[PDB]
Amino acid sequence: RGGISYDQLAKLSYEKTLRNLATQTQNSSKQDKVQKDTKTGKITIADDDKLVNKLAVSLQSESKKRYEARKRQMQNAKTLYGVESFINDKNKQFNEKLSRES
Amino acid sequence: YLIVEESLNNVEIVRSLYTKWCSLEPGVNAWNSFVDFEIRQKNWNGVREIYSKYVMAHPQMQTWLKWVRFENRHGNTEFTRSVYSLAIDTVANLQNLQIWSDMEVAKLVNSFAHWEAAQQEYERSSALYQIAIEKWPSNQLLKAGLLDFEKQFGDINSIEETISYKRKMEYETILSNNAYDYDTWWLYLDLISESFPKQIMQTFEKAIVDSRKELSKNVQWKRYIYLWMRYVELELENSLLEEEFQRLIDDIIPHKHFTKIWLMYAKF
Amino acid sequence: ADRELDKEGVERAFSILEDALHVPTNPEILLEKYKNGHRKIPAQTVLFNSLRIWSKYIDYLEAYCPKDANSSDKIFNKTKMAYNTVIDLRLITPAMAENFALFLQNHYEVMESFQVYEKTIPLFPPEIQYELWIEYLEVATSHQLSSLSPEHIRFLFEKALKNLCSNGIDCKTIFIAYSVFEERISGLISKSIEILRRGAVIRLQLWRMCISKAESTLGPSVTRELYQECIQKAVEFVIKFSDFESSIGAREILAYGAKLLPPSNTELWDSFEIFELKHGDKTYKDMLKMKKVLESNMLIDSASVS
Repeated sequence: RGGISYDQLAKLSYEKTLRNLATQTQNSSKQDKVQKDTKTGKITIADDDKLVNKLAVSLQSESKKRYEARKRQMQNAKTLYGVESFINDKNKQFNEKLSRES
Repeated sequence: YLIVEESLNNVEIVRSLYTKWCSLEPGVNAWNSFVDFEIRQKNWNGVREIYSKYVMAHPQMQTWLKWVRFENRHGNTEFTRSVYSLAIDTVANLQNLQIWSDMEVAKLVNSFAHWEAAQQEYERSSALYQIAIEKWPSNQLLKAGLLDFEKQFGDINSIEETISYKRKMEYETILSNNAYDYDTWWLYLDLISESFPKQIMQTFEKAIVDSRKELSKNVQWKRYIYLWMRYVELELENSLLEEEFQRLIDDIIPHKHFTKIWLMYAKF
Repeated sequence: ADRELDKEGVERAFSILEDALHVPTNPEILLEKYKNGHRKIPAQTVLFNSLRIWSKYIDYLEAYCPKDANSSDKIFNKTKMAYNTVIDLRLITPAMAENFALFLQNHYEVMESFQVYEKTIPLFPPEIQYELWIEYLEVATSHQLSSLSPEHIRFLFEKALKNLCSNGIDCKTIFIAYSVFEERISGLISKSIEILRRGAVIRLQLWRMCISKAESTLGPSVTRELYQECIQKAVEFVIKFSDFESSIGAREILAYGAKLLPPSNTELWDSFEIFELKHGDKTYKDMLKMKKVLESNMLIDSASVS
């Protein structure tokens, strides 16, 4: 049991997004360079604007999905426990935090 | 850095990134994701170059046996035994460095042999057990893992030859630990009288009758007596019968030269 | 297959079913690419994996082979390679692994059927190995063709018995099979320390009790050591067994009745024990009444504690 370290958590997050990129290519397949300017020193990479848009969309979708999966957790945990005496929400979140200690 | 360039299908930038990242020797999570990257890209010649470097960065059998799990997944027989030949030579070449344990080298010898058993060459499966036990006489795990290979793939006289040795070492280590367990002596002698007959066979019978006082003890000497007697015998018989006998010496003189040795042993 | 077996020969039934079972180069990659393939890769390529296909293929071979095969025949060489291919494909069920080892023992290939048990036990998890070790250790000791040395049979037990109790199974029979055979081939009572280990693993009361009967046949010096070790609901049963040993060979038994009653609640069975020890004599209903008096006083003390 126990917790998962950050180097093991990062690999599992990297393994998970590779399966999201695998099925994204499978759902697409189901439906149907390097230039180095010598004067400036800058390196320009030419890439597809669709794959850059799909990168920007999927990060926003994962940002909203974790935002909504946490918002429902806020609305559920506020309306679970009311037995022990509280005063405000920061007291409830602290007295619940004492319960996970024991 | 990787999963963004994965998302852009820039396969030459993640490859350049991984070459740098595996140059700084980071750990086994990076390499295992780098061999999983080339499987995606089907670069079979490139992923074979990684395991050439991956065993040099993490010298240990779970990196070598991962590389033979790669090759036996693809069934290329010419490439797999080349990796197997490189893995077992490097243990021999780098014996003095002491970086592979006795349990660790037993996984290489067994996975080499059980692959050669599936490749129908039992004479290469059998001979490597002899070179490994001689090359390493210290590790008992490679000797004991030799036996399970004979149990599965060997002919019956060869198993009985090797079985007789492991029973010899295990009977020897209990009797050195436990002092007077007379029922294990009566098998350990009969281990050597049955299958070990030789100078050792006589010698243990000395070493047993060394260990021999109980009612539980003395009949073991009776066994060694006849074991000697079946094949001196009077001379050892007088030495043991000295435990005490005035009636015995009077019984001895009347029926030693008169009647036999069997009569002489009857007094004892 | 089934329509062609009736209309045409079983050799025709093999040949249409041989085309199913080509193991091409690499089953590990094809199995995985099929499972990862989202319904695009056909199951025509990974048709070899199917157990149902192999069992009824084999059952045609094992029915077609003669009662005396003796390894000269083509078919016995054919069904053995088809059986060994199932083990190499690793898709072999434990009832099917028995059917192949049974198959070799009928056709006098007994010493190769010990290889069959040897290959498969590694592959299976315990709670299933216990049913293979019964059939493997029984062929080693009971079957008439198996000429295995008594240090080789003792290897087969104490490789199993140590391995199988390590993962943790009751192992009541294997202890007894290593206990029963020791007289038929060796013939000394080393049986006890071989069977003591059943009582003290790290049902068990039913292994400890039958053997402490057995050394009262041989010799009382190795009985009385067990009577001590037997006592160290289940604890109460062990105390009762110790009282029975005392009756076979009385003060130590009564004091044991105290030790057991003090081991644990209820103690009336222990009263039956001491009463049995008193009844066993062919002396004065004085020590007995004193005993019941001591037991009653102890019960009163327990009531005071409660």
